[PDB]
Amino acid sequence: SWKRNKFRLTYVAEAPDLTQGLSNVHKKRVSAARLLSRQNLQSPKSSRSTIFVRLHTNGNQELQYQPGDHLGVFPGNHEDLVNALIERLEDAPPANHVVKVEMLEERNTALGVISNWKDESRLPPCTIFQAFKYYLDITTPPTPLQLQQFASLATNEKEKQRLLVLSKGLQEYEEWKWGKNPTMVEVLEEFPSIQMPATLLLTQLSLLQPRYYSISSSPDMYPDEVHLTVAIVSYHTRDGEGPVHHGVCSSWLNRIQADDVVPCFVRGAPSFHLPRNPQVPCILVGPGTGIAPFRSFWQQRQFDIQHKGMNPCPMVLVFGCRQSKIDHIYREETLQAKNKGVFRELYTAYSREPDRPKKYVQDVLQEQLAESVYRALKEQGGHIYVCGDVTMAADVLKAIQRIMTQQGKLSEEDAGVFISRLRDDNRYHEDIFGV
Ligand SMILES: Cc1cc2nc3c(=O)[nH]c(=O)nc-3n(C[C@H](O)[C@H](O)[C@H](O)COP(=O)(O)OP(=O)(O)OC[C@H]3O[C@@H](n4cnc5c(N)ncnc54)[C@H](O)[C@@H]3O)c2cc1C
Ligand SMILES: NC(=O)c1ccc[n+]([C@@H]2O[C@H](COP(=O)([O-])OP(=O)(O)OC[C@H]3O[C@@H](n4cnc5c(N)ncnc54)[C@H](OP(=O)(O)O)[C@@H]3O)[C@@H](O)[C@H]2O)c1
Repeated sequence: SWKRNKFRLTYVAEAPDLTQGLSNVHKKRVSAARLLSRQNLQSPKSSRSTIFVRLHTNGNQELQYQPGDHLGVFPGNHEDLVNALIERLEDAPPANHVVKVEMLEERNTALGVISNWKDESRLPPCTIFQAFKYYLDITTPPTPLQLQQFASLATNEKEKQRLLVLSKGLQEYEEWKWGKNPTMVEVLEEFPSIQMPATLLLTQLSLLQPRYYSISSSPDMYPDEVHLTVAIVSYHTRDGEGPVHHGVCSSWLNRIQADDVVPCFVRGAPSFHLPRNPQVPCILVGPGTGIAPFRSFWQQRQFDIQHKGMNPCPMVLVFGCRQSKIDHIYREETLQAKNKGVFRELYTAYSREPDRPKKYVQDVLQEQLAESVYRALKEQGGHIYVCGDVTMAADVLKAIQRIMTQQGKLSEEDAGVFISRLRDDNRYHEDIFGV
């Protein structure tokens, strides 16, 4: 918690570089990758965007990965936002000097009570600008409790009262939060009478979390590179008259220039790797950006075939998107992979195709691949991988359970048990893109 005269900023001469600071803060080895290129994957006439990102690992062995793994990425908040926030600070040193945070530690029933300054040691030594851009979350709306604290900092009665109403965290708060999705700087601007101490924000804001992305490349096909498939998150606030808010990491990845440092790390996904046995059938289900890990899969299989002399069992891809002319990302690539024997068949379920009835990936599974799915999973030691949206994944599970009841001639209960065992045996895989 925070209180006046509890924290102070102190100038210091030494400071680690970004990747070291992040490593120290998050207690894990963060590495420095480089942006090689970025390309838009959807049609320019699309209302949305998905970008293809190519990163170079600088030959750093700590960034070794296998198809199916994830890459945690640390983005930077937008500078205009960082600058605007610093401008609303009450006692902020120029934001270009390296400082550390010290906290007045007081002790107990020690009869007189003894205070002692010492390093808080949350953030590493850095400038205020660097702290707000690379280490802290300045975008997540403040909690009712934070607004309560903000109320005691407002010098305008009317504003204090409003803040106090919101601090109740009920109807008024929900309306405010859900309608405005206010960033920290936005709150200070709505209530300009708030006297915001730099130390409060520097110690109370949460740490900026890394964002995970399913690696979209095979390490053999692209040595020293890591590819990502990123949906661009952008949204209108206040029903339309409010400003447009952009996802922090996706917008950052959409802004960086070639050579810019991208702090990241690999997080292995032991339960989302291709099978050790190349001869069993695999069915890949990944609509939209959910196709991401499967790009690493088809590149690896293509490489294994053409360079390792392997003859793996051809896989099946079940993709889905809105329209053939808008968001059918990686279309030509999957086509070429099929031509080289990686895939036996490709399927695409279009949901908003002009003059075409809506189709979801689960529809393809049930209407065109029911017997195939059943034979692969039950009789051929096969695997099924599902990647993407959480609701889609849940719906696909249901479709597979239905296939098991019909094709397998099982009761609801036993179909569920079978699927549960598939998960346990690591033959049913899920890569869900959670919030
Ligand atoms: C294991 C794992 C793998 C993943 N792989 C991928 C991948 O390969 N490709 C990919 O694109 N994503 C992937 N995701 C998502 C990714 O990690 C990020 O969560 C996503 O890119 C958004 O990050 P951001 O920083 O851009 O957004 P943030 O700034 O964190 O904001 C995201 C938040 O924006 C808010 N938001 C979005 N639209 C609206 C709206 N209309 N109204 C109000 N609020 C809104 C929500 O609160 C939302 O959760 C994965 C997630 C996990 C857990
Ligand atoms: N599509 C989603 O699953 C979903 C849900 C909430 C937010 N988002 C956001 O949209 C961006 C793109 O995500 P995305 O690439 O994963 O998805 P997406 O591009 O929005 O959608 C891909 C395909 O999945 C279909 N779909 C939607 N709900 C489904 C379900 N329950 N079962 C099967 N298919 C379903 C979509 O159809 P229709 O949309 O036409 O119905 C579309 O054809 C992200 O930024 C993400 O956070 C996506």
